Amino acid sequence: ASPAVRKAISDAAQYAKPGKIFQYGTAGFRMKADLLNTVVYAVGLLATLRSKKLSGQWIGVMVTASHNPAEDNGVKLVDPMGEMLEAEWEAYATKLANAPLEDVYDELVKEIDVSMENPARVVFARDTRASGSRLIGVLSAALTATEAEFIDMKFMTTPQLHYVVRCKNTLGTQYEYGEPTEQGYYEKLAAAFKRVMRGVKVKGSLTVDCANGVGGPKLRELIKYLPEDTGLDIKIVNDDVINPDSLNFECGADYVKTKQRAPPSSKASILDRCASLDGDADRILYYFLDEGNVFRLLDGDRIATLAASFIGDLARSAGIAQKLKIGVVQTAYANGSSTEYIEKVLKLPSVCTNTGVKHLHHAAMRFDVGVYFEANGHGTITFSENALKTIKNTEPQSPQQRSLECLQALTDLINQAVGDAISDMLLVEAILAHKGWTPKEWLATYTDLPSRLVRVEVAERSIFKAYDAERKLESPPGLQAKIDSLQSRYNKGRSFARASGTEDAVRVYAEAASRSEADDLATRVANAVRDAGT
Ligand SMILES: CC(=O)N[C@@H]1[C@@H](O)[C@H](O)[C@@H](COP(=O)(O)O)O[C@@H]1O
Ligand SMILES: [Mg+2]
Repeated sequence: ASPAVRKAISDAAQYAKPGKIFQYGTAGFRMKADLLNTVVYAVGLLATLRSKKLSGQWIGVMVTASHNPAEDNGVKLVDPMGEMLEAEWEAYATKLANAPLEDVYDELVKEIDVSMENPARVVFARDTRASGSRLIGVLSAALTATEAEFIDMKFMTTPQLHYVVRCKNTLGTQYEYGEPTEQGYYEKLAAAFKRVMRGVKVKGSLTVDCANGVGGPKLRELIKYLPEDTGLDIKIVNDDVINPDSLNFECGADYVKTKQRAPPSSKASILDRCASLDGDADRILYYFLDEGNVFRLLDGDRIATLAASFIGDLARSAGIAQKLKIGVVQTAYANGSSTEYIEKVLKLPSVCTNTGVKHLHHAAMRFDVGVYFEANGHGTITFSENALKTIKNTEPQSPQQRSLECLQALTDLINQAVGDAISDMLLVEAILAHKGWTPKEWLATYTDLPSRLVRVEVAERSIFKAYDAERKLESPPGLQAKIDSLQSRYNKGRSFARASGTEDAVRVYAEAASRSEADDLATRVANAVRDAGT
């Protein structure tokens, strides 16, 4: 590598230790913010290595703990196309975080064949967290020691940062993603939303809970750029970004999804169309209060079916339904009714994949148009190289033209790099405008099987080894046989159990034709899992 550089890395590394042991995973490095200096430093070094390995391409760093409380923070790497860090590279981060101050960077330059000829290039941003300023200061020191070029994008949503990274590495290519600034992002979405909305009108207000996080001021700033006669009026609530303690506190998409209620502080009336973003605004879900005051959730799987229905219809009327392979990508947690709706009502393939955004993104990129959402409200619609060409180059034999126009627009509206709450929100709004649907008519599209999720503490969960999109247990022996036996005893009975990646428990999900059936099925399986976890 270099000797004078290797002395600057060792010297600047001055920070803690702090003796806990780390692992970069699904969520990158994510912990209490006080444990994090040596780790963010290491990611500075790892961003440098990654940039150089990929011929001095821009690598992103996002500083965020997402839905976690204020005391928490995290750090994530973004690869050139705006994808999360390639899986094989997570271990490199791990080695660098644990490995003691004083150098070891050098050992990886040899191991990963990395060219010194290019300077590393790295963009970063952060959410509203209290530790962000100091953590960025750390990141800067690591990128000064390795003589990397870097740009501080300051405060951004997670999807904005991914946007920038994609833009920077696609400028001058055939598939230019846009202007690599915050301004660029808003401009792209506003112009796409004007096109997608041509001749159609939003009805009623949308009350968006912004989790008191970065998504609130960024949404408000996007609203300045949006066009005029769309009918869209957004009411922003929970934007107390000023107070670090307010982040994700009894509001946000994660609260609303996991607790199955509107935020306590919500002032929405009966029939007000509502949504919640998470803290870093890459998760959204809709909800409304019944004509009879019952809370009604329209989660990621519900956005997935809404999107697929709309995209299905457009591809048809655009005359390209046959040329392009369209699909919905789901996990096992997707309500069986959602799957049934996709396959029997929309006549589209559903692919079930492992839990984890990587796996859903990967499966979606196998369709020309791949809709993938998790229930928690993370997801997007993937457009393939092939999809983009045939939308841009099919000649309309009918005024079809309108539909192609609408579809081209959608490719610009829908964030391709990462699932994006603000993007998804405008998507939903555009769909319900085009379809002329209320929240009530969206909900009425099919009925969810009553379902139950349970968290089952065992010691230890590593004996729970699954396959077939995590819908079957190979280990421990006999448990799947019991689970299969149990589910049969109930009408439309479906249940599966898997180790959590993020928590120390196995999760049981169950659904059946009725509330008491689902509940009892879930409990029997939970009991069976506890016995098997002894
Ligand atoms: C960025 C990413 O890949 N996130 C995944 C998410 O896709 C998955 O739904 C969740 C499942 O959690 P679990 O293993 O505890 O059920 O874990 C992670 O947060
Ligand atoms: Mg998030």
